Amino acid sequence: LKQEQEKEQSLSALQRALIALKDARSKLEKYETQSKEPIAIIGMSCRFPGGVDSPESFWQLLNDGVDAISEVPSNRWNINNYYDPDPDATGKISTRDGGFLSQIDGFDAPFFCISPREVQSLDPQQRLLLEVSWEAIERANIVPDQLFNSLTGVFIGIGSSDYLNQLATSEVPQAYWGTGNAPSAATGRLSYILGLTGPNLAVETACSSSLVSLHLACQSLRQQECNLALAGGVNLLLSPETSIIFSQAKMLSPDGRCKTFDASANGYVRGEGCGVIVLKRLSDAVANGDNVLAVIRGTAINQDGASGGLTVPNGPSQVAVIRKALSNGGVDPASVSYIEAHGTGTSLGDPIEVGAIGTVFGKTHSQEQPLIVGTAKTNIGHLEVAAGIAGLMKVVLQLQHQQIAPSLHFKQPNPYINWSQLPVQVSTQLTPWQTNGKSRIAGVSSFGFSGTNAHVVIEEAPKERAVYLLTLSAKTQAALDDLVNSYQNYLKNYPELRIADICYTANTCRSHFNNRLAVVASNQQELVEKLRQHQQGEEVTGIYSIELPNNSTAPKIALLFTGQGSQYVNMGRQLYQQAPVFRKALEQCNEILKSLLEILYPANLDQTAYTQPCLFALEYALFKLWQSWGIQPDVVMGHSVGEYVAATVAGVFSLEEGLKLIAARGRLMQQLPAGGEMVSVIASESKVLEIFKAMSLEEKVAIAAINGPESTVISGEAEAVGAIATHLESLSIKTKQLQVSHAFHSRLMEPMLAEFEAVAKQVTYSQPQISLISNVTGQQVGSEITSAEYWVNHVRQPVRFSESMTTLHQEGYELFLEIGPKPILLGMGRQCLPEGVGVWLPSLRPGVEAWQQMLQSLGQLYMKGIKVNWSGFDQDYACHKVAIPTYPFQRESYWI
Amino acid sequence: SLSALQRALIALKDARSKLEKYETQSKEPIAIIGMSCRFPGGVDSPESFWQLLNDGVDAISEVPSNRWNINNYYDPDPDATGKISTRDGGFLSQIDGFDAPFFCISPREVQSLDPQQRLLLEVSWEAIERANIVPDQLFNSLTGVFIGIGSSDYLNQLATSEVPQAYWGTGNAPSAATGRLSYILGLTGPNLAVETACSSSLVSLHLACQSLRQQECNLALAGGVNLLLSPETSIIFSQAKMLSPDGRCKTFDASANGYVRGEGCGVIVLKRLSDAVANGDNVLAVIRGTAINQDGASGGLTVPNGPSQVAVIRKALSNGGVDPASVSYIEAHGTGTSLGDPIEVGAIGTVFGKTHSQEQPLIVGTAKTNIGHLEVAAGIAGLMKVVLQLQHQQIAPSLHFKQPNPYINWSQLPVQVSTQLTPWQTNGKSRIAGVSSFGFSGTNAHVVIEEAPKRAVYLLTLSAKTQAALDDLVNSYQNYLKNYPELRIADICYTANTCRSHFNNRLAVVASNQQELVEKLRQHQQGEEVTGIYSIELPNNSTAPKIALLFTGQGSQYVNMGRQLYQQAPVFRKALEQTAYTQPCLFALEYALFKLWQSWGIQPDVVMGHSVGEYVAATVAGVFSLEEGLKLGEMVSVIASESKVLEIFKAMSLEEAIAAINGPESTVISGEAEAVGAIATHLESLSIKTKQQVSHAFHYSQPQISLISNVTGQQVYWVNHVRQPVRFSESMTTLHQEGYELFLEIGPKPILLGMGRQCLPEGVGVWLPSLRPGVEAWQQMLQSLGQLYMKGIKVNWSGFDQDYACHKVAIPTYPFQRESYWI
Ligand SMILES: [Ca+2]
Ligand SMILES: [Ca+2]
Repeated sequence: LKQEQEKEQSLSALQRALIALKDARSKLEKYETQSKEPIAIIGMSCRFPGGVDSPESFWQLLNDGVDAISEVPSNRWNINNYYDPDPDATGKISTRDGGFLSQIDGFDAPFFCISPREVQSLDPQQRLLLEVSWEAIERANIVPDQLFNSLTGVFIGIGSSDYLNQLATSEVPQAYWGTGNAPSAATGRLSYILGLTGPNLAVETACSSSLVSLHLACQSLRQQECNLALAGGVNLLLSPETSIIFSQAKMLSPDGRCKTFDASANGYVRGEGCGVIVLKRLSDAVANGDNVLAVIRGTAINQDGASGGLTVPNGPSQVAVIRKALSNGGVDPASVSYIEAHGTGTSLGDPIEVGAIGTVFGKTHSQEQPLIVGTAKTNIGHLEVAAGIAGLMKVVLQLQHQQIAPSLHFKQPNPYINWSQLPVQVSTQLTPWQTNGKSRIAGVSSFGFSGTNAHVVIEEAPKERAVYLLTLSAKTQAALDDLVNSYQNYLKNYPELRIADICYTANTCRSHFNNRLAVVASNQQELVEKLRQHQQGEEVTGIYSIELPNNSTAPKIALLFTGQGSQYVNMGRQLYQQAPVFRKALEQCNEILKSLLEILYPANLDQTAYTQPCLFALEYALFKLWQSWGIQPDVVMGHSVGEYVAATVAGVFSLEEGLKLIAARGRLMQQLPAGGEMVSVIASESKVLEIFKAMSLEEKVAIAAINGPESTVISGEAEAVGAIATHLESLSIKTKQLQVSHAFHSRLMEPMLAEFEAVAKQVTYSQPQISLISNVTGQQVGSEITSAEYWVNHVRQPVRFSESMTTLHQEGYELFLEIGPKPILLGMGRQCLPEGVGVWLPSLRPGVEAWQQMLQSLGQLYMKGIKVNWSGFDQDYACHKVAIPTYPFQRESYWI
Repeated sequence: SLSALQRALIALKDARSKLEKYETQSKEPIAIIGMSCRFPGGVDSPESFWQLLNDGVDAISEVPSNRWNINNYYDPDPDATGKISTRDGGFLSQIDGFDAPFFCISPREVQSLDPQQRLLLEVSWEAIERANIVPDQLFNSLTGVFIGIGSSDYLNQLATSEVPQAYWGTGNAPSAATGRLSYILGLTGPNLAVETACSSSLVSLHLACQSLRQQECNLALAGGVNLLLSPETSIIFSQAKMLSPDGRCKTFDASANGYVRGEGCGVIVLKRLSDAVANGDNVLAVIRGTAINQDGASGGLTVPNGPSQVAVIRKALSNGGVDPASVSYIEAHGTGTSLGDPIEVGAIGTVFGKTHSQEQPLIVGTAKTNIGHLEVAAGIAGLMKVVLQLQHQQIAPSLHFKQPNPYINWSQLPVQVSTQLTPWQTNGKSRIAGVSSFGFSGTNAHVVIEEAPKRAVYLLTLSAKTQAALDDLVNSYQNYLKNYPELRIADICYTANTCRSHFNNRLAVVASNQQELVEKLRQHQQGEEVTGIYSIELPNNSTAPKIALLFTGQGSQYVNMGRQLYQQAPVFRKALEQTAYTQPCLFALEYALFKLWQSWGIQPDVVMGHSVGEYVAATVAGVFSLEEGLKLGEMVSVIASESKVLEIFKAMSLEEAIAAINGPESTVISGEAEAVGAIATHLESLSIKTKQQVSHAFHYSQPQISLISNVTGQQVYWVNHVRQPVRFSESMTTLHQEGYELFLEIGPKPILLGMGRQCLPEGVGVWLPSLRPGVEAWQQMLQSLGQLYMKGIKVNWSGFDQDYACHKVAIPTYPFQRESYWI
């Protein structure tokens, strides 16, 4: 009674309390989960010594154990004016050698919109950050337009270079000197060019700079200050001054080599380079199906303090920083298999580092199961500000390839290191990175000269249509030519990648620039051939190219819907057997109506009863496909049977309403009597009208269509039609009798006109959304279309197609897409408009495979600037984002 | 026996608490516990800066003749190539001055040491001093260093003059600058140098606040520096049409036509609130929230952006969980640019339009109108200004606002420029403000700052690294003691002994009141030697000396034995709470005196004592418990040798005796009144001095503290000790032999010191009592402590004031002994 109530209340009380407890718990779990969340590395790019211009090239170098160290290039400074190995020499450099980039003056100024004036005072550090970041983003398969105006963070390890001090020597200070040389402007320019609004900073902690930026980026992402982050470092060797300071401070090896862990370690070698990585919180990278290269688990940064010299390393400081980083990501020391050491190859540094590693991993590691150590420094030198980014990248590649690369110069193990009491092993050979199921974890160390130490822990990453359309584009013809070349080498080197996947990635994950190319292909070999054909200039079907003018807009597009005489057996069968947007429309029709499908596509006809509603559906199905790919008509029109589908598209009817009407007239005109003929006459509408008058046949013969200025279709009684044709032939006027059933748009259509006006009366008429050109008028349809009168008058009146075309031409239309099984209206269309005017595109065409016609037309719309829904175009297929070529920068020399 | 609902509501209460606690620490206010600066207008302290701001002083001046020749770079023509638009700027009074020895920088190292590094060291040192951080708590600690700093021209002018040196690196690299702060201050937490242009100082703050909230560090140094070393930058900025030809930031005025370059340095000390309160630190203000962002691609690279500024202010408010309505003041980025000023006010209006009214408006101003655009250090000046505004509960005027800018829709923007020094009137509610800084290249920052929550005998210790600095330090205390008579000497002493580094040149002053201290310091500056004033220059790297504790025996006792210490000193009371009475009584008093000396950081290197004194030296050594230790015929004094008296005992055949050997001509004879009286009469007949009052004839664990035996007279049973003589003279010679020079006597009378001086060479050693009958118990103890401090003994000054209500007060900062270094 009321006992039910006190018990109902008690259940509802608990119910609420459990709901509140669940939600409170969830709220706190989210906070904890977020705080220790791995940060997915989703893209990387670099410029390192030894001609390294990508992670693939860095890995080959690392894999093959190549010494990238060379003599100071004559073009940087004359090493002959500074080299002196004598430790007592004043104002001299200890070494002849360094780790240098292949070029530093080269930059694609127009790509980034930097005027040639501005580039003269632009720090080569900024030039490299722009190229590298762009590529890091491309490689992460993000589109900079969809990245534009976003909450993305920029965290760069960057110090001032000597560029400005080389300008101050020759010229008078200019306004660009500031933006061109400030490290704050360097990072600022990335946010400016890529349109990034998140946190932005330039850090400088010497050798740990690159790793401090990572820590800060990971802080930002966990704290939800951004959703994407660029993290990197730069370091350039522009003047010998810094090399004199480092030689005088006794930091540099007279051998010009980092002989890390070797008995002969006697300082480091100065290298230069640039590395940028793209970061997301792991959950966001899993949600977006990004390829995770590796994950950053934990980071720590600390200081040596008063414990020892300002420029001398400190073992307890290094121990605290590794331990804090392991603590920050919840990694146990036992989980770690590899360390990419700071390993600068100094006499006192090597023992302090290995000793600090021995302190951290001593209880977790054994001499039989040791920790592996090594450094990129033995290949490319010490990149100082950019060391750490190079270290991280090496570790990431090692994780990708499941191999540990060899560390160079390790001949005599250092006697000052107690090898027998430290479970440490120097990687001397390229070896499989073995594990026992256990996920591969590594550490990267960077110990700054002024005592600012940093450490990072990185774990291994977790765990139909047979005709294709490829789009390529660059900001310049030269750049597109270089891009096409990239693809030819790319396709020859990676034949294991699916053309479906390559195409999908290029269309969806790459920028659509003004110098474009569209290629239709069914297999990799065909694609390869067509790219070669285009390069040689061999004008071949399925390959379209154009340079759109700068700041150009998508043109207006006219949709022309086909008429009665267009049908054939199995028309667009392939799209039914292969295209879901088309099928969800063609089957939806079939439900309204033997079956539409058995008539259209039999197991194994031209009669108006079938003929009329079929085309409507087929055209609605084709229109459903085109809008799915992002095509939206600016005006519509159709030859009688096609004005039905043109009207449903603009709103006038529902698929059901419109398809009921077309099935009605089809069934109606079929039961109508014989003796009905239609003739195609090559003569003006006036010439035919004067002959109708002359022969007194005006009440027995009608003009069915005006399709051209000298191309008209006559309709009426068999004898009368034959009489006018015979007379027209007598006048040398060409005539063609149509394989028609009944005399359409002729007086003979009067009996049915009431039984069909009955059907039209039982229909709701909604106003049109898109512009429609009337068949009855040859002008823009007004409010006239609303009343079922317009549709009854439609059967009786001649089809003014010629005027419909001139209307479109007067409105400035030059792009026409035919939605139908044959390019009929295109042929008639080309005849109405002046020669060579407009672009005419079919949907279906006999002799051309359905997908082949649809894609050749799509590529041609993409040449006009029509924004294609490329996501939409590959939605119903099993596509995966793959690695594809990055942008081919058109480099030019800027200095002085 | 709980129902499902009861259990759930219990589990729910806990879950809610766990969530509230976590959410609280994530948005925890960060306390500002000290600041220092060097700003234009001779500003060298937050106090001098507040006078500049208070009195609406304009600190702009022409470029100093010793910086660069302005006449060679100035051209009025705004079409002039390679010239400076103005001849003015906000300059520092001196930039070449630095106390290199204080910092341990050689003169060769200082020649190439970037002035930015010089200011950073001085400024950080003062910030920590003002925050009253205990030296031992700062050295070898998890403290972060977050500084806004970009490279200066210093090395460019070095390169024109010499061959590159090793020092050029560490003397000019911005990482080296922040690195050195950690090196000198002994800091092990995160360290970084940020460069985001005009927003660097605010970005460094945000980073520091994050680090503190993330528990990466427990204290942090945050700030920035900017210096105008060469004309080159001023040329670039003039060519870029950024600089006012008037040489003034006419913020919000109609004539606004650019900014004026300034220079300066600011460092602030940060702590999470819960820690600042727990440690009783003086909270100047709290940092509620911070946010850093970018313009992106919206406007031009060097042009500001309103929407970016709206996003950043809103983020800083959200981050701190602050309602826009709570904000009463904004320290505007306001650089005085033509397009910048409308954008800025527009953006303020957008964030605060629906919360502020024309009747009740938001107040805006900028320190740039007083000192110029300090650029990298711009954010630190703005913050310091707002902090000073919250402290003094007033809004300082903003200069050059004559004609309100017609491009600003003042009639719709509920924004008001501060024109006069006004009382910061809040309607009961807490005072909250925000500081904006928008970097020239788009990096924006905004910070939200809120008002801060809510025995009579003394020993002052003063110290400096040099004699000149200690006099300068004493001089500053003299001036300070006059200007603030409102300050209790107890608190002044407390702060100076606990919150200041103890250096080589030192001074100890015992005084009972403010008047006594002022006078004694005046007497010291004259050289008028008076009791209770100690002074010494301890040598460079001189360790704490060996202290030998001496405990008295029978005879020293009196009726009012340490009564002043029994009542006023609680450590003495704790330990406390005729031969049958006096023997454990002297032990009782010597235990209480020792415990009290030990609570001041005193620990002996050796222990010993006369008769009862040996038993008390034993408990101290740890040879037996206090519980175990305490639980347990005429004598004549002879003025003759131990040998000279023993030969007479054989001659008179009186053998069956010497009680104690207190010297080579001072011995004690024990025996029967007839036997001893016969010696005394014979010894007086031989012309040997003799006197006497004793009502009788006298004479577990291992030791952790070295002990000199009375029996052996050397290092080291209790039954034999009673029989055998007390070899005091032998015990003193071994102390002398083992290099002992510092002697502390624990007892009621300084008996053993007089006895000890007679056993050692002329003027050798320092002799210290505990109690002296004529002298007051506090006076004798404090004068002895002052002498232990002079010797180098690490005194536990916090234990010295542990039982008295002592509060940290604003005390003076180090007088840097400046010298000129350049090239
Ligand atoms: Ca160090
Ligand atoms: Ca901007």
